[PDB]
Amino acid sequence: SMAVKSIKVKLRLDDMPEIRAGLWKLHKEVNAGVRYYTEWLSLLRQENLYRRSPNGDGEQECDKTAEECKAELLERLRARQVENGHRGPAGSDDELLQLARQLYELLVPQAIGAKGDAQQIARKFLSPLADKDAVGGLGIAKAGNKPRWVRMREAGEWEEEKEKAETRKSADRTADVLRALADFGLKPLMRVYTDSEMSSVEWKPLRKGQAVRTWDRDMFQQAIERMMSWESWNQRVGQEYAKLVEQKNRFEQKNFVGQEHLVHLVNQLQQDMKEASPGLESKEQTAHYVTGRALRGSDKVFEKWGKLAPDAPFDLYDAEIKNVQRRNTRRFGSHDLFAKLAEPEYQALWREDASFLTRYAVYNSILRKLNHAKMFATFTLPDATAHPIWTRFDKLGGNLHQYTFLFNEFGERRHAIRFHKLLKVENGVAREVDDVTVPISMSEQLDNLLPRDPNEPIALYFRDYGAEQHFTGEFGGAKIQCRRDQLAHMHRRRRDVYLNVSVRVQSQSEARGERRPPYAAVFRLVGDNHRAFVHFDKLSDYLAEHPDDGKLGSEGLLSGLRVMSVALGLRTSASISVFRVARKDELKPNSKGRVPFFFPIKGNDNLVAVHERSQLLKLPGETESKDLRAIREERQRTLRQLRTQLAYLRLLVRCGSEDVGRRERSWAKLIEQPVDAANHMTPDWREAFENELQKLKSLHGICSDKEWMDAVYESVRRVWRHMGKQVRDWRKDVRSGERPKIRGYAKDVVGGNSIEQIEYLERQYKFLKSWSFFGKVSGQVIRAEKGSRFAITLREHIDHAKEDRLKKLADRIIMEALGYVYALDERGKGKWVAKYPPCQLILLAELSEYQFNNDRPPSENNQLMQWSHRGVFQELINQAQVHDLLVGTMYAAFSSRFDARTGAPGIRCRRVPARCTQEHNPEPFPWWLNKFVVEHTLDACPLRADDLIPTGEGEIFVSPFSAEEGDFHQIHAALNAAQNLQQRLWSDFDISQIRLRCDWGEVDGELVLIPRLTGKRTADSYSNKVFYTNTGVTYYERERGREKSVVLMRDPSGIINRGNWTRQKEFWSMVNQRIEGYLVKQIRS
RNA sequence: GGUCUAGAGGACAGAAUUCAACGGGUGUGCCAAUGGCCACUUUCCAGGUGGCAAAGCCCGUUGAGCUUCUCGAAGUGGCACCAGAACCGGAGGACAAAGUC
DNA sequence: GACTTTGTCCTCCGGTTCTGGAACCACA
DNA sequence: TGTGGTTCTTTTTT
Repeated sequence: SMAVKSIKVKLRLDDMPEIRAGLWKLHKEVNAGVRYYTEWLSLLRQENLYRRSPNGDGEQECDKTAEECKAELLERLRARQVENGHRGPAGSDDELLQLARQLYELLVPQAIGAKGDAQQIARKFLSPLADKDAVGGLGIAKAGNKPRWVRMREAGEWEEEKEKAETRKSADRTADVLRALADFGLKPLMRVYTDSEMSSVEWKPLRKGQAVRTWDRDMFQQAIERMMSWESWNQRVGQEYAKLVEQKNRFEQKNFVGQEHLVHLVNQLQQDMKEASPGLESKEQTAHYVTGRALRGSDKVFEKWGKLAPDAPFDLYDAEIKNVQRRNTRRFGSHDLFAKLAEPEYQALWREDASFLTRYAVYNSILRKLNHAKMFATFTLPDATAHPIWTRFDKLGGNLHQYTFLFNEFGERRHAIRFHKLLKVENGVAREVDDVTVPISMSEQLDNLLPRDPNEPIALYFRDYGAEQHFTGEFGGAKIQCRRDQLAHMHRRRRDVYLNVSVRVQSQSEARGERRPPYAAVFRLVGDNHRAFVHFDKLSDYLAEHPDDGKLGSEGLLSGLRVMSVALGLRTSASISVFRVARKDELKPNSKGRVPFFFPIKGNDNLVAVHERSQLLKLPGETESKDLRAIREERQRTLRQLRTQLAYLRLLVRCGSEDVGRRERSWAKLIEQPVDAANHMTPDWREAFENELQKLKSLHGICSDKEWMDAVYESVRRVWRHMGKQVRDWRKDVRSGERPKIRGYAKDVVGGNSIEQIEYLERQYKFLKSWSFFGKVSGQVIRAEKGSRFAITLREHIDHAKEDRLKKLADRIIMEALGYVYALDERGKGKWVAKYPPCQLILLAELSEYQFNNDRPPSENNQLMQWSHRGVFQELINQAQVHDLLVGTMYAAFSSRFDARTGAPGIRCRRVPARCTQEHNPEPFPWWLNKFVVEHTLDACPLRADDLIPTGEGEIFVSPFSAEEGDFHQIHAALNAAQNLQQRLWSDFDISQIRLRCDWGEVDGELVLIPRLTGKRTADSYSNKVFYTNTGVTYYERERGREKSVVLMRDPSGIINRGNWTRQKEFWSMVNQRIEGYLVKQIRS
């Protein structure tokens, strides 16, 4: 309910090693304490425990079975009765096992599916289960916090709340489980860890009537927490495994009931390629099964196959596959699958049902995910070094061992932390101490914390560049952490120790005693994706209650109503456009009296959404210039050289194969062509590679196999030893190299926080992995070992690079929504200034369904992981909680393919750079300009500067503006998608207004398209309607309500096909003809 | 100024363009930002493992030298930061064979 | 550079379920 | 504002 933030602080422990060894001893103690109580809970659970399987990661093994638990649990229970000196009844083995099971389901209610408070369960049971003289859990104790109804009865009156105490105390088996534990001699069930033989720490002597320390209560709660979440996963894994078995069986008899003979044929196919595969021997059950990845683009190949003869030769079937792949190499599947599907014995899989193979691929994916799906969540005990938990410290006033944050205890910015209880180690003995003050290393992050109240040293202020007034906050719990790498080590050194302090920060809305900000009642955020919906009823009165008064920054959140839409991307990290709700009684702007761009708002006819500003929120490094383009090519020069050199080394290794017909085919590829017509290799290594080739040419055929193969391997060593020194010097210049480094703030940097610079790092890791695992023997597989790490320092930099990009992206989006802009003065050299009124809502694109999938090509999944938009979406919700900013998503289908201003569909285009048209020193054409010149054969046509090139993926969106041939409307593709989200907000957009899915059928005697009713909006408009045709392309609605489905598209601007309902294929070709068809013809003249 | 609207910090093309003394400090990182030497990893490369060492790093002041202003002054650092444990998934990466633009 | 099938290792992105208290009364 | 036991709770990207 309140924004929590963690500021990790480092302890200066150089001058006091006895406390450093005490903090490390305390860490092993708490980890041992939690492990003791968690192990106890596992025995009370008396069910199977599963661990990670060694000798092969994937499946899981049974670490401890149920009988192993009950036997070990009874061994503890019987021994405890002896220790307690029980003279009464000892109870049957079945009685004790059931009693222990009853207690476990009270300790971890999630075992049976209930909810549980880890705080209160640990407080309620630790003493009654380990204190010899405990009276808690029963109804005897008079102490404790007063019930709800007592607080009501004294002030705030009661009747129903006193009832709820009894009727809940009725269903509380705690009192009886405790008395049953008492009658069996198990009154102390477990031991107090600090007061047992397990800890060698000389703890402070126990007070009278004390048996549990604050350290034990910390250990017990953290044992309940991990045991709760794990049980919640045991239930979740078993549930999701059950729905998988139901999915497998609900599918066979719901998709291909009458298509049983095709199922037997694809099974023959999947074992056909299984035997005839030259790859490694299969081991998986679903090996060589038909997957959706292998069928990528099968729709294009099948339609082109239907126009053929079943007895026709292969080459006309195969060359029709090559044409589909050439259309886009990225979105194509397996050539061998389509090659075997063209064989006449297998043609029935795609001839009868052209959608059966994709249907059966889904069945195979359910098969594979079921063979790997786990049935139980693995169980791992905490460990001081392997799976560490951290010693918590309550804030000042808390119930655990507390701490104070001492502002400026030793200097201007020299802060300190006083642990009221701690451990100290002097000459090997651990001793509990009181009131240890520990200074903190300098942290510029701590400069955002100011003390608020001297009498309450928990209070603080919180600074922020996007808040004119500082927030009020409180210190919270803290935890003592060490690094993970300094953890598995021991050595004999005096290991950095950190305190992770939790800071609770109160937002300006929360400071006014309001559950939600006043503008939250205007925007309905639904679901985990925060799908935004506008309450059009209420915004007519909100503007009356919250008029725009010009207050900037965080001070203007309660005045006006503004929404900022954000279009995330790779080239530009974010593209924004701000709109303002205002009456249509407006005027002309300050620049040159141009009627401002606005959108109509549904419901209110007096109010519109006026566009305020649009901006490209480029993170540093996402710019481009002549010198920047040169440096980025030079920074990867020697890398791209070594990458192509290694590729030819492998071609040389294959020549030493033991397979005649492999080395011969490999030796052919080496001598048939010149070595490096593209000049991608280095000069000297290529001269060495040419010396070896001409040496083997004077031996090929002349010599014998075991004498030619011996020379090929010896030649590999020289070239490998040679290129080895090259890789050595390249890395030397990478780490120690002296490259120019920016000082101060500066725009137009080489990499910065861009995707390219992270991939520049990723490219180095990918090559080094390919260089170390390079094999000198042809045919051998070289993988990493079962516990190895590779390029540890480089990998951590790559992750830190993405982590820094992610946080700076979210802050940039947030600082812009609030109306702050980082501007330069050169007398101040950069400072955040409030320039605009803030936006109350950040509208993103609904991209939760844009996930990594095996159906997507690996290059597309890779970009999705470099992008990681869902990570950006979660970091936005994190940083926005303090500023009272709402973040929501908008349905984003076709957001980049339709005009935001006009509504007409369009195509993403690029413009020809002037580097390729200048007569003085022109630069070569890029990849996209080549693919376009080739498709339409424009080799002899002179391109001009800023010529539009329709590529389907550029940064310039182009749409037909009217029926005039050549009349276009051009705008930034990202900003066009951002404004499209805004247009869809104020109009309550639904996809049924532009696209519809239908199926054929009879209604009034004729064949018509019956639209699929998806969502209440589609049912509200098209349930009672149906679509007819006279030509099969353009459909018209009626009023009465093949085998594949038909998707109809619609131009809301009426420019393309008069805005009638058009079949999807021909619709986008009309879009293509009116844009691409025009641009090609004007170029040809 | 050319191209394109959203008329904005507008967007595409274009043209244009740092030592050492002393003192203090080194939370997590990034910005061209991936530390150095030795030894081992059988071999020389990569990668890993260990050891060693001095610092390398900012900040402040004082000098120099650079690089722009006016008829000597200024400028030689900026940025972001909500975490913890366990778990279940999703997918990349590398190697070998084979087949493909 | 882009694409597929076979296995096996290191890594990364996404999401889940717990969490990072509050307060009363006898103490001696 | 002590502690320690106790109760507190119902398509999109490029």
